[PDB]
Amino acid sequence: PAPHGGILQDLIARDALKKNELLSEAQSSDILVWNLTPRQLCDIELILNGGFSPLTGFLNENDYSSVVTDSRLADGTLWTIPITLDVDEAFANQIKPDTRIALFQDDEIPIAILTVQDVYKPNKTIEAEKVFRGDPEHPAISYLFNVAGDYYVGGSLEAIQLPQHYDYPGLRKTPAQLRLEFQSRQWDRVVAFQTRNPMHRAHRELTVRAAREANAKVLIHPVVGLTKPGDIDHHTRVRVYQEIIKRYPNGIAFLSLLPLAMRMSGDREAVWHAIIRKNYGASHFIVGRDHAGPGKNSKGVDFYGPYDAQELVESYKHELDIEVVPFRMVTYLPDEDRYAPIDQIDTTKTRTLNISGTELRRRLRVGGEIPEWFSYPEVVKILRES
Ligand SMILES: [Co+2]
Repeated sequence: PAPHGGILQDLIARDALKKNELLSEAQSSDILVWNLTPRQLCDIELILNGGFSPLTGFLNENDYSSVVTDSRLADGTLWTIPITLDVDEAFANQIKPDTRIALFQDDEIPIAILTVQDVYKPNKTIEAEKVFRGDPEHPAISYLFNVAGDYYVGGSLEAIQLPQHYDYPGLRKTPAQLRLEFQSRQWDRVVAFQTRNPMHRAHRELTVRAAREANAKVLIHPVVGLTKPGDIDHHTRVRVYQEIIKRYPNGIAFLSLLPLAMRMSGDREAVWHAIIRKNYGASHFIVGRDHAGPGKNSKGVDFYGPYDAQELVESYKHELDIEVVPFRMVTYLPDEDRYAPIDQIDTTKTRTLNISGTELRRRLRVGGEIPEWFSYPEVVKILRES
């Protein structure tokens, strides 16, 4: 399908012919330099590779304000999560419109040149309330107030190179690369699966079922960048994904890593995910229960309703030109030796076998056996005493 906004803003491709010139400038002694923070590095990779199309830079206050209150850029284009370059007060004081800033990675690798449009002090309370629902315990709000700089710098970017990664080379396909991969296989219908956790037999079954019902193929698109605090190590997860994809039906699935910095912003994040996956070439997107949700706060109160994400994305589906596929968990039916959607099993006389996240975690820590009906032996081994 077409990128969000119609154009894949692959700035690496756009500025390829001026890389030497931009690199030279970024290394000059007179240019202002900003060392990107971990979250900014994830965000900038997705802006530069077109993952955040139509974005071509960090949001100026005009667009930021519209995103915060109306979930749209100033021109009306759907966009739910503000992507801004947050800096400290002193740095903001040295900036003025038209100032060109060299953005670096690890204070040594030139990533891009930002042409400043504005520098402003956002009202973070409004951002926390409108974008993240206001609970002080929400991961995005804690980040917003404690870690994020208090000043935002809006501006357009010119690309030099994508952030450098030293893990799993070639596994982070860009939107252009994935789109070509799909086209090369004549995959016009692709259902994307978001995850920041390991995958078991049930996930293999639900994604395969989703693909078959939609007459499409499967894109396992796990996040490897910034996920939820306490998640399984990224190396363990990647090994799990590489192994489990081998268990999929002949030529129905493809695996690629997404270097996204999740905000754990529930429904708004689910819409953002749909946009991102559309930019990466997907036609369908699975939306889970409490999709991208932080769970419950200290008082046992859910940050988001379980179906808020599904409902919000469904409401924007026509505008996004993407199809929403509700996450349909499957379970194992021993009396029929088959897998079926938990929904399919009405409150009647039907037995099922399951292993809770709690039981799984505890068995893995004591070397307890895990049944094959729950997960493939090769996958379990990877999670074993990890
Ligand atoms: Co690593």
